[PDB]
Amino acid sequence: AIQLALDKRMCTVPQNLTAADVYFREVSQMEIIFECLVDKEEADLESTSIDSVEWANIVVNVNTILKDMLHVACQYRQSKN
Amino acid sequence: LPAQWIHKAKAVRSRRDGDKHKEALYLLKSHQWNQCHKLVTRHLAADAVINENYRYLRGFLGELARPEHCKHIQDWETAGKVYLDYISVIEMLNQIRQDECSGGELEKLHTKVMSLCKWVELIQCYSAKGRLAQSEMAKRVANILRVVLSLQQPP
Amino acid sequence: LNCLRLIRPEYAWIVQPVSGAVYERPGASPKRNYDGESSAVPSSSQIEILELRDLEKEYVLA
Repeated sequence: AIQLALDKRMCTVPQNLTAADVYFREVSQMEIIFECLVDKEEADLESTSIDSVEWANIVVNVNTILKDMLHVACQYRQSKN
Repeated sequence: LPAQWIHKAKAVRSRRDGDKHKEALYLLKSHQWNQCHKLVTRHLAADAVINENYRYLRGFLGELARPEHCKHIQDWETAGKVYLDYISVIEMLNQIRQDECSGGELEKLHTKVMSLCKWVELIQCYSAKGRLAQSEMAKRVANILRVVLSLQQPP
Repeated sequence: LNCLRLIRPEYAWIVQPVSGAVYERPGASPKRNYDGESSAVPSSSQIEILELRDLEKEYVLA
């Protein structure tokens, strides 16, 4: 998702920096990663067939991650209001 | 003393006690073909065809196939070299599998399978166990026939 | 039992099925059981055929 968002963002990466480093530097546009994840999600789930545990595991992972960012943003906002 | 006598000892002792590794060899040497039938066919044929351990079995069928034996044997052709040719067919198919292009061997296999498809069912079913043997034999020969017909198709 | 004692004697036997290969809630992990734990398995490399008398004894048990 990081590299896909980098492609969609067409921002250069210095060799001293890395892809994740550049993405994490300009925090203004990190939102691209969620829909990149989602696109990869349907791409994989089209292929996923029956008798697949990753079929649910991937969704579990993404659910936890997104809930966690919403969680941390909410708590920081509430604490620092 | 010739081991002839010793292996007669082992032959009767196994006739009484049941050690296949010895009855097979020694009865074959002693020209006991009907008994070798009612042992190998009854037990080992089914065992090996079910369990895919055909090495020892092919050894015994080869030693059975001896024409010096065969001239005194009756109906070795009827079942024995029958199973033996099935072994030849599957093994040279595996040869074909390790190969990529051999038409002058695919045609041999095709002639062999056409010949065997009409000789599979004449025997077997001495019992329900014979029925099982015949069923597996016919199913495998049909599978091999469809395989060879599919592989002998133009690209 | 009924299905088979219907039949003529040629089909009078059935192979014993192979052990395992069951789970619940389709699309799940390959192994699921309610009565678990084991220390050995019946021979599945060598299969067996099940006949009227065998089936009669199993029914008698049941």
